[PDB]
Amino acid sequence: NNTIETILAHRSIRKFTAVPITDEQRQTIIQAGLAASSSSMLQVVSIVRVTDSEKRNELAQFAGNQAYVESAAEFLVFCIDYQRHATINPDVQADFTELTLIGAVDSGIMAQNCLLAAESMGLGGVYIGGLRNSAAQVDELLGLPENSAVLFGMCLGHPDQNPEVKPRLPAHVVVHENQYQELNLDDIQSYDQTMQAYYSTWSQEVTGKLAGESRPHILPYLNSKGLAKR
Amino acid sequence: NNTIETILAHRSIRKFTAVPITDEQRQTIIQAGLAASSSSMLQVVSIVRVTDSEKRNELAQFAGNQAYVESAAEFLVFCIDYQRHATINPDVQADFTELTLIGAVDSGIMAQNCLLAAESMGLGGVYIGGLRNSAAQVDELLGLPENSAVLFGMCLGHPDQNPEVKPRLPAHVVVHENQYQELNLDDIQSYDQTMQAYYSTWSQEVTGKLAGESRPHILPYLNSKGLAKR
Ligand SMILES: Cc1cc2nc3c(=O)[nH]c(=O)nc-3n(C[C@@H](O)[C@H](O)[C@H](O)COP(=O)(O)O)c2cc1C
Ligand SMILES: Cc1cc2nc3c(=O)[nH]c(=O)nc-3n(C[C@H](O)[C@H](O)[C@H](O)COP(=O)(O)O)c2cc1C
Repeated sequence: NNTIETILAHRSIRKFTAVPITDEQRQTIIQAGLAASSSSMLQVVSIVRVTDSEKRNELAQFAGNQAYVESAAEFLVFCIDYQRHATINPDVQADFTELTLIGAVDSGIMAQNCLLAAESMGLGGVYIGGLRNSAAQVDELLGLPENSAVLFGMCLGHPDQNPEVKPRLPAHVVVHENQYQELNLDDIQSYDQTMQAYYSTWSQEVTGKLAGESRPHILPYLNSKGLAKR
Repeated sequence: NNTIETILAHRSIRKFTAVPITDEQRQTIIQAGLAASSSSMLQVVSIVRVTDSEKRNELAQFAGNQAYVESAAEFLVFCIDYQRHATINPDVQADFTELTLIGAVDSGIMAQNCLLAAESMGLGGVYIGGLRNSAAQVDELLGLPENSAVLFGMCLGHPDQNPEVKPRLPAHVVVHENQYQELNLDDIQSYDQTMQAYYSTWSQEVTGKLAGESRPHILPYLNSKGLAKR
């Protein structure tokens, strides 16, 4: 069917033309996102649509000079939001890590619906997690209140590049039957050879990134917004 | 188009027939999940397929006595997995909170592709966050190693019910233009009235749950697995 063909044809697009996304298409992308499942129907996700060209230039820099944040037809920022709940009832305890986990999982579900809706219309896109490296600055720029935090952005627009589909680890590595199965390093070596053909190896690149520190300012940032304190 | 029609037609299915999901259908649902975007191509999601009927009964009780976990044709468990990376290179530091946020976001994105693929074939499903009620006991049952943690499960199967689509908060409440906008409590009242017509109000029910403690055992659980320590 068309749904599965769309899911399997995905590739991140990082070059866009200047053709805008119509109001009808944008309203449909947001509705597709809203139709996503929500943990306990809590509805903990907020989207900040950035149209101001000066804020977009600042966001591209805050993302690590990723130019497509400025050139994209639409830039959406996904945020955890327990301020809606806190405004309704001030007795809400939003600082439990469980709530940040729900915020992250639900944001991913919603965002994927938005991206899939866009891709089905012939649009292209890419998630922007780079915003987290300058989290406090992005948070202030968007005026996010207490009980709210930035997670990632999303570029949407008409493609001006056609990259090849990137291979993933095989299903027998990622999927386990009944109990977790120990890793066979021969599968990692085969995947590394598959990635070298597409393009330092994959395993050497990813484990080398994790051998150092991974954005150490993230927990103090979440805590400063009143999230994940216990 | 068909992808958008499938996305908007979603409703959680909690009643299934005894008809199984074929091998061709299951392999497609997994391949759809793998086609999802991955933060820094880290591929930190592991899926545990539970076919053992004795384990299913235990998971149903651990999930807060949710019978559909036992009667579903397929029950997939989504987990954060940095053990594959640690097996390749022991020097990997997997304890930074940033890495748990990547794990949670990436799992949500992957899981949604799996559900959408299933829903497009005429199947139904529901996410099961209830596994977190007894996270440490669910972890021991599935044999998850260090640097790995359970997030949620997913029931999949042929529907034996036809629920009406549940309305969400309007687009103007969830989407903010350029800067975060303050909440107009009239919109929450309008929404509560829309939810009363569908069926204490939505706003009072969700904020009442958040006024209590939300799974306080979660951070210690992640910490016990070597995750979210700093
Ligand atoms: C990660 C996550 C966890 C969920 N866990 C449960 C669960 O344990 N039990 C259940 O019956 N529903 C669960 N749901 C499903 C719903 O509560 C649901 O999405 C919702 O109330 C909105 O209804 P709909 O999906 O039918 O539109 C979960 C949803 C998400 C996104
Ligand atoms: C939450 C998340 C954040 C991401 N952040 C970035 C980013 O900041 N910039 C970028 O160029 N791509 C980013 N990506 C996209 C990928 O690097 C990408 O999904 C990947 O390498 C696999 O390639 P494909 O999506 O083309 O299949 C992100 C993906 C996810 C899931």
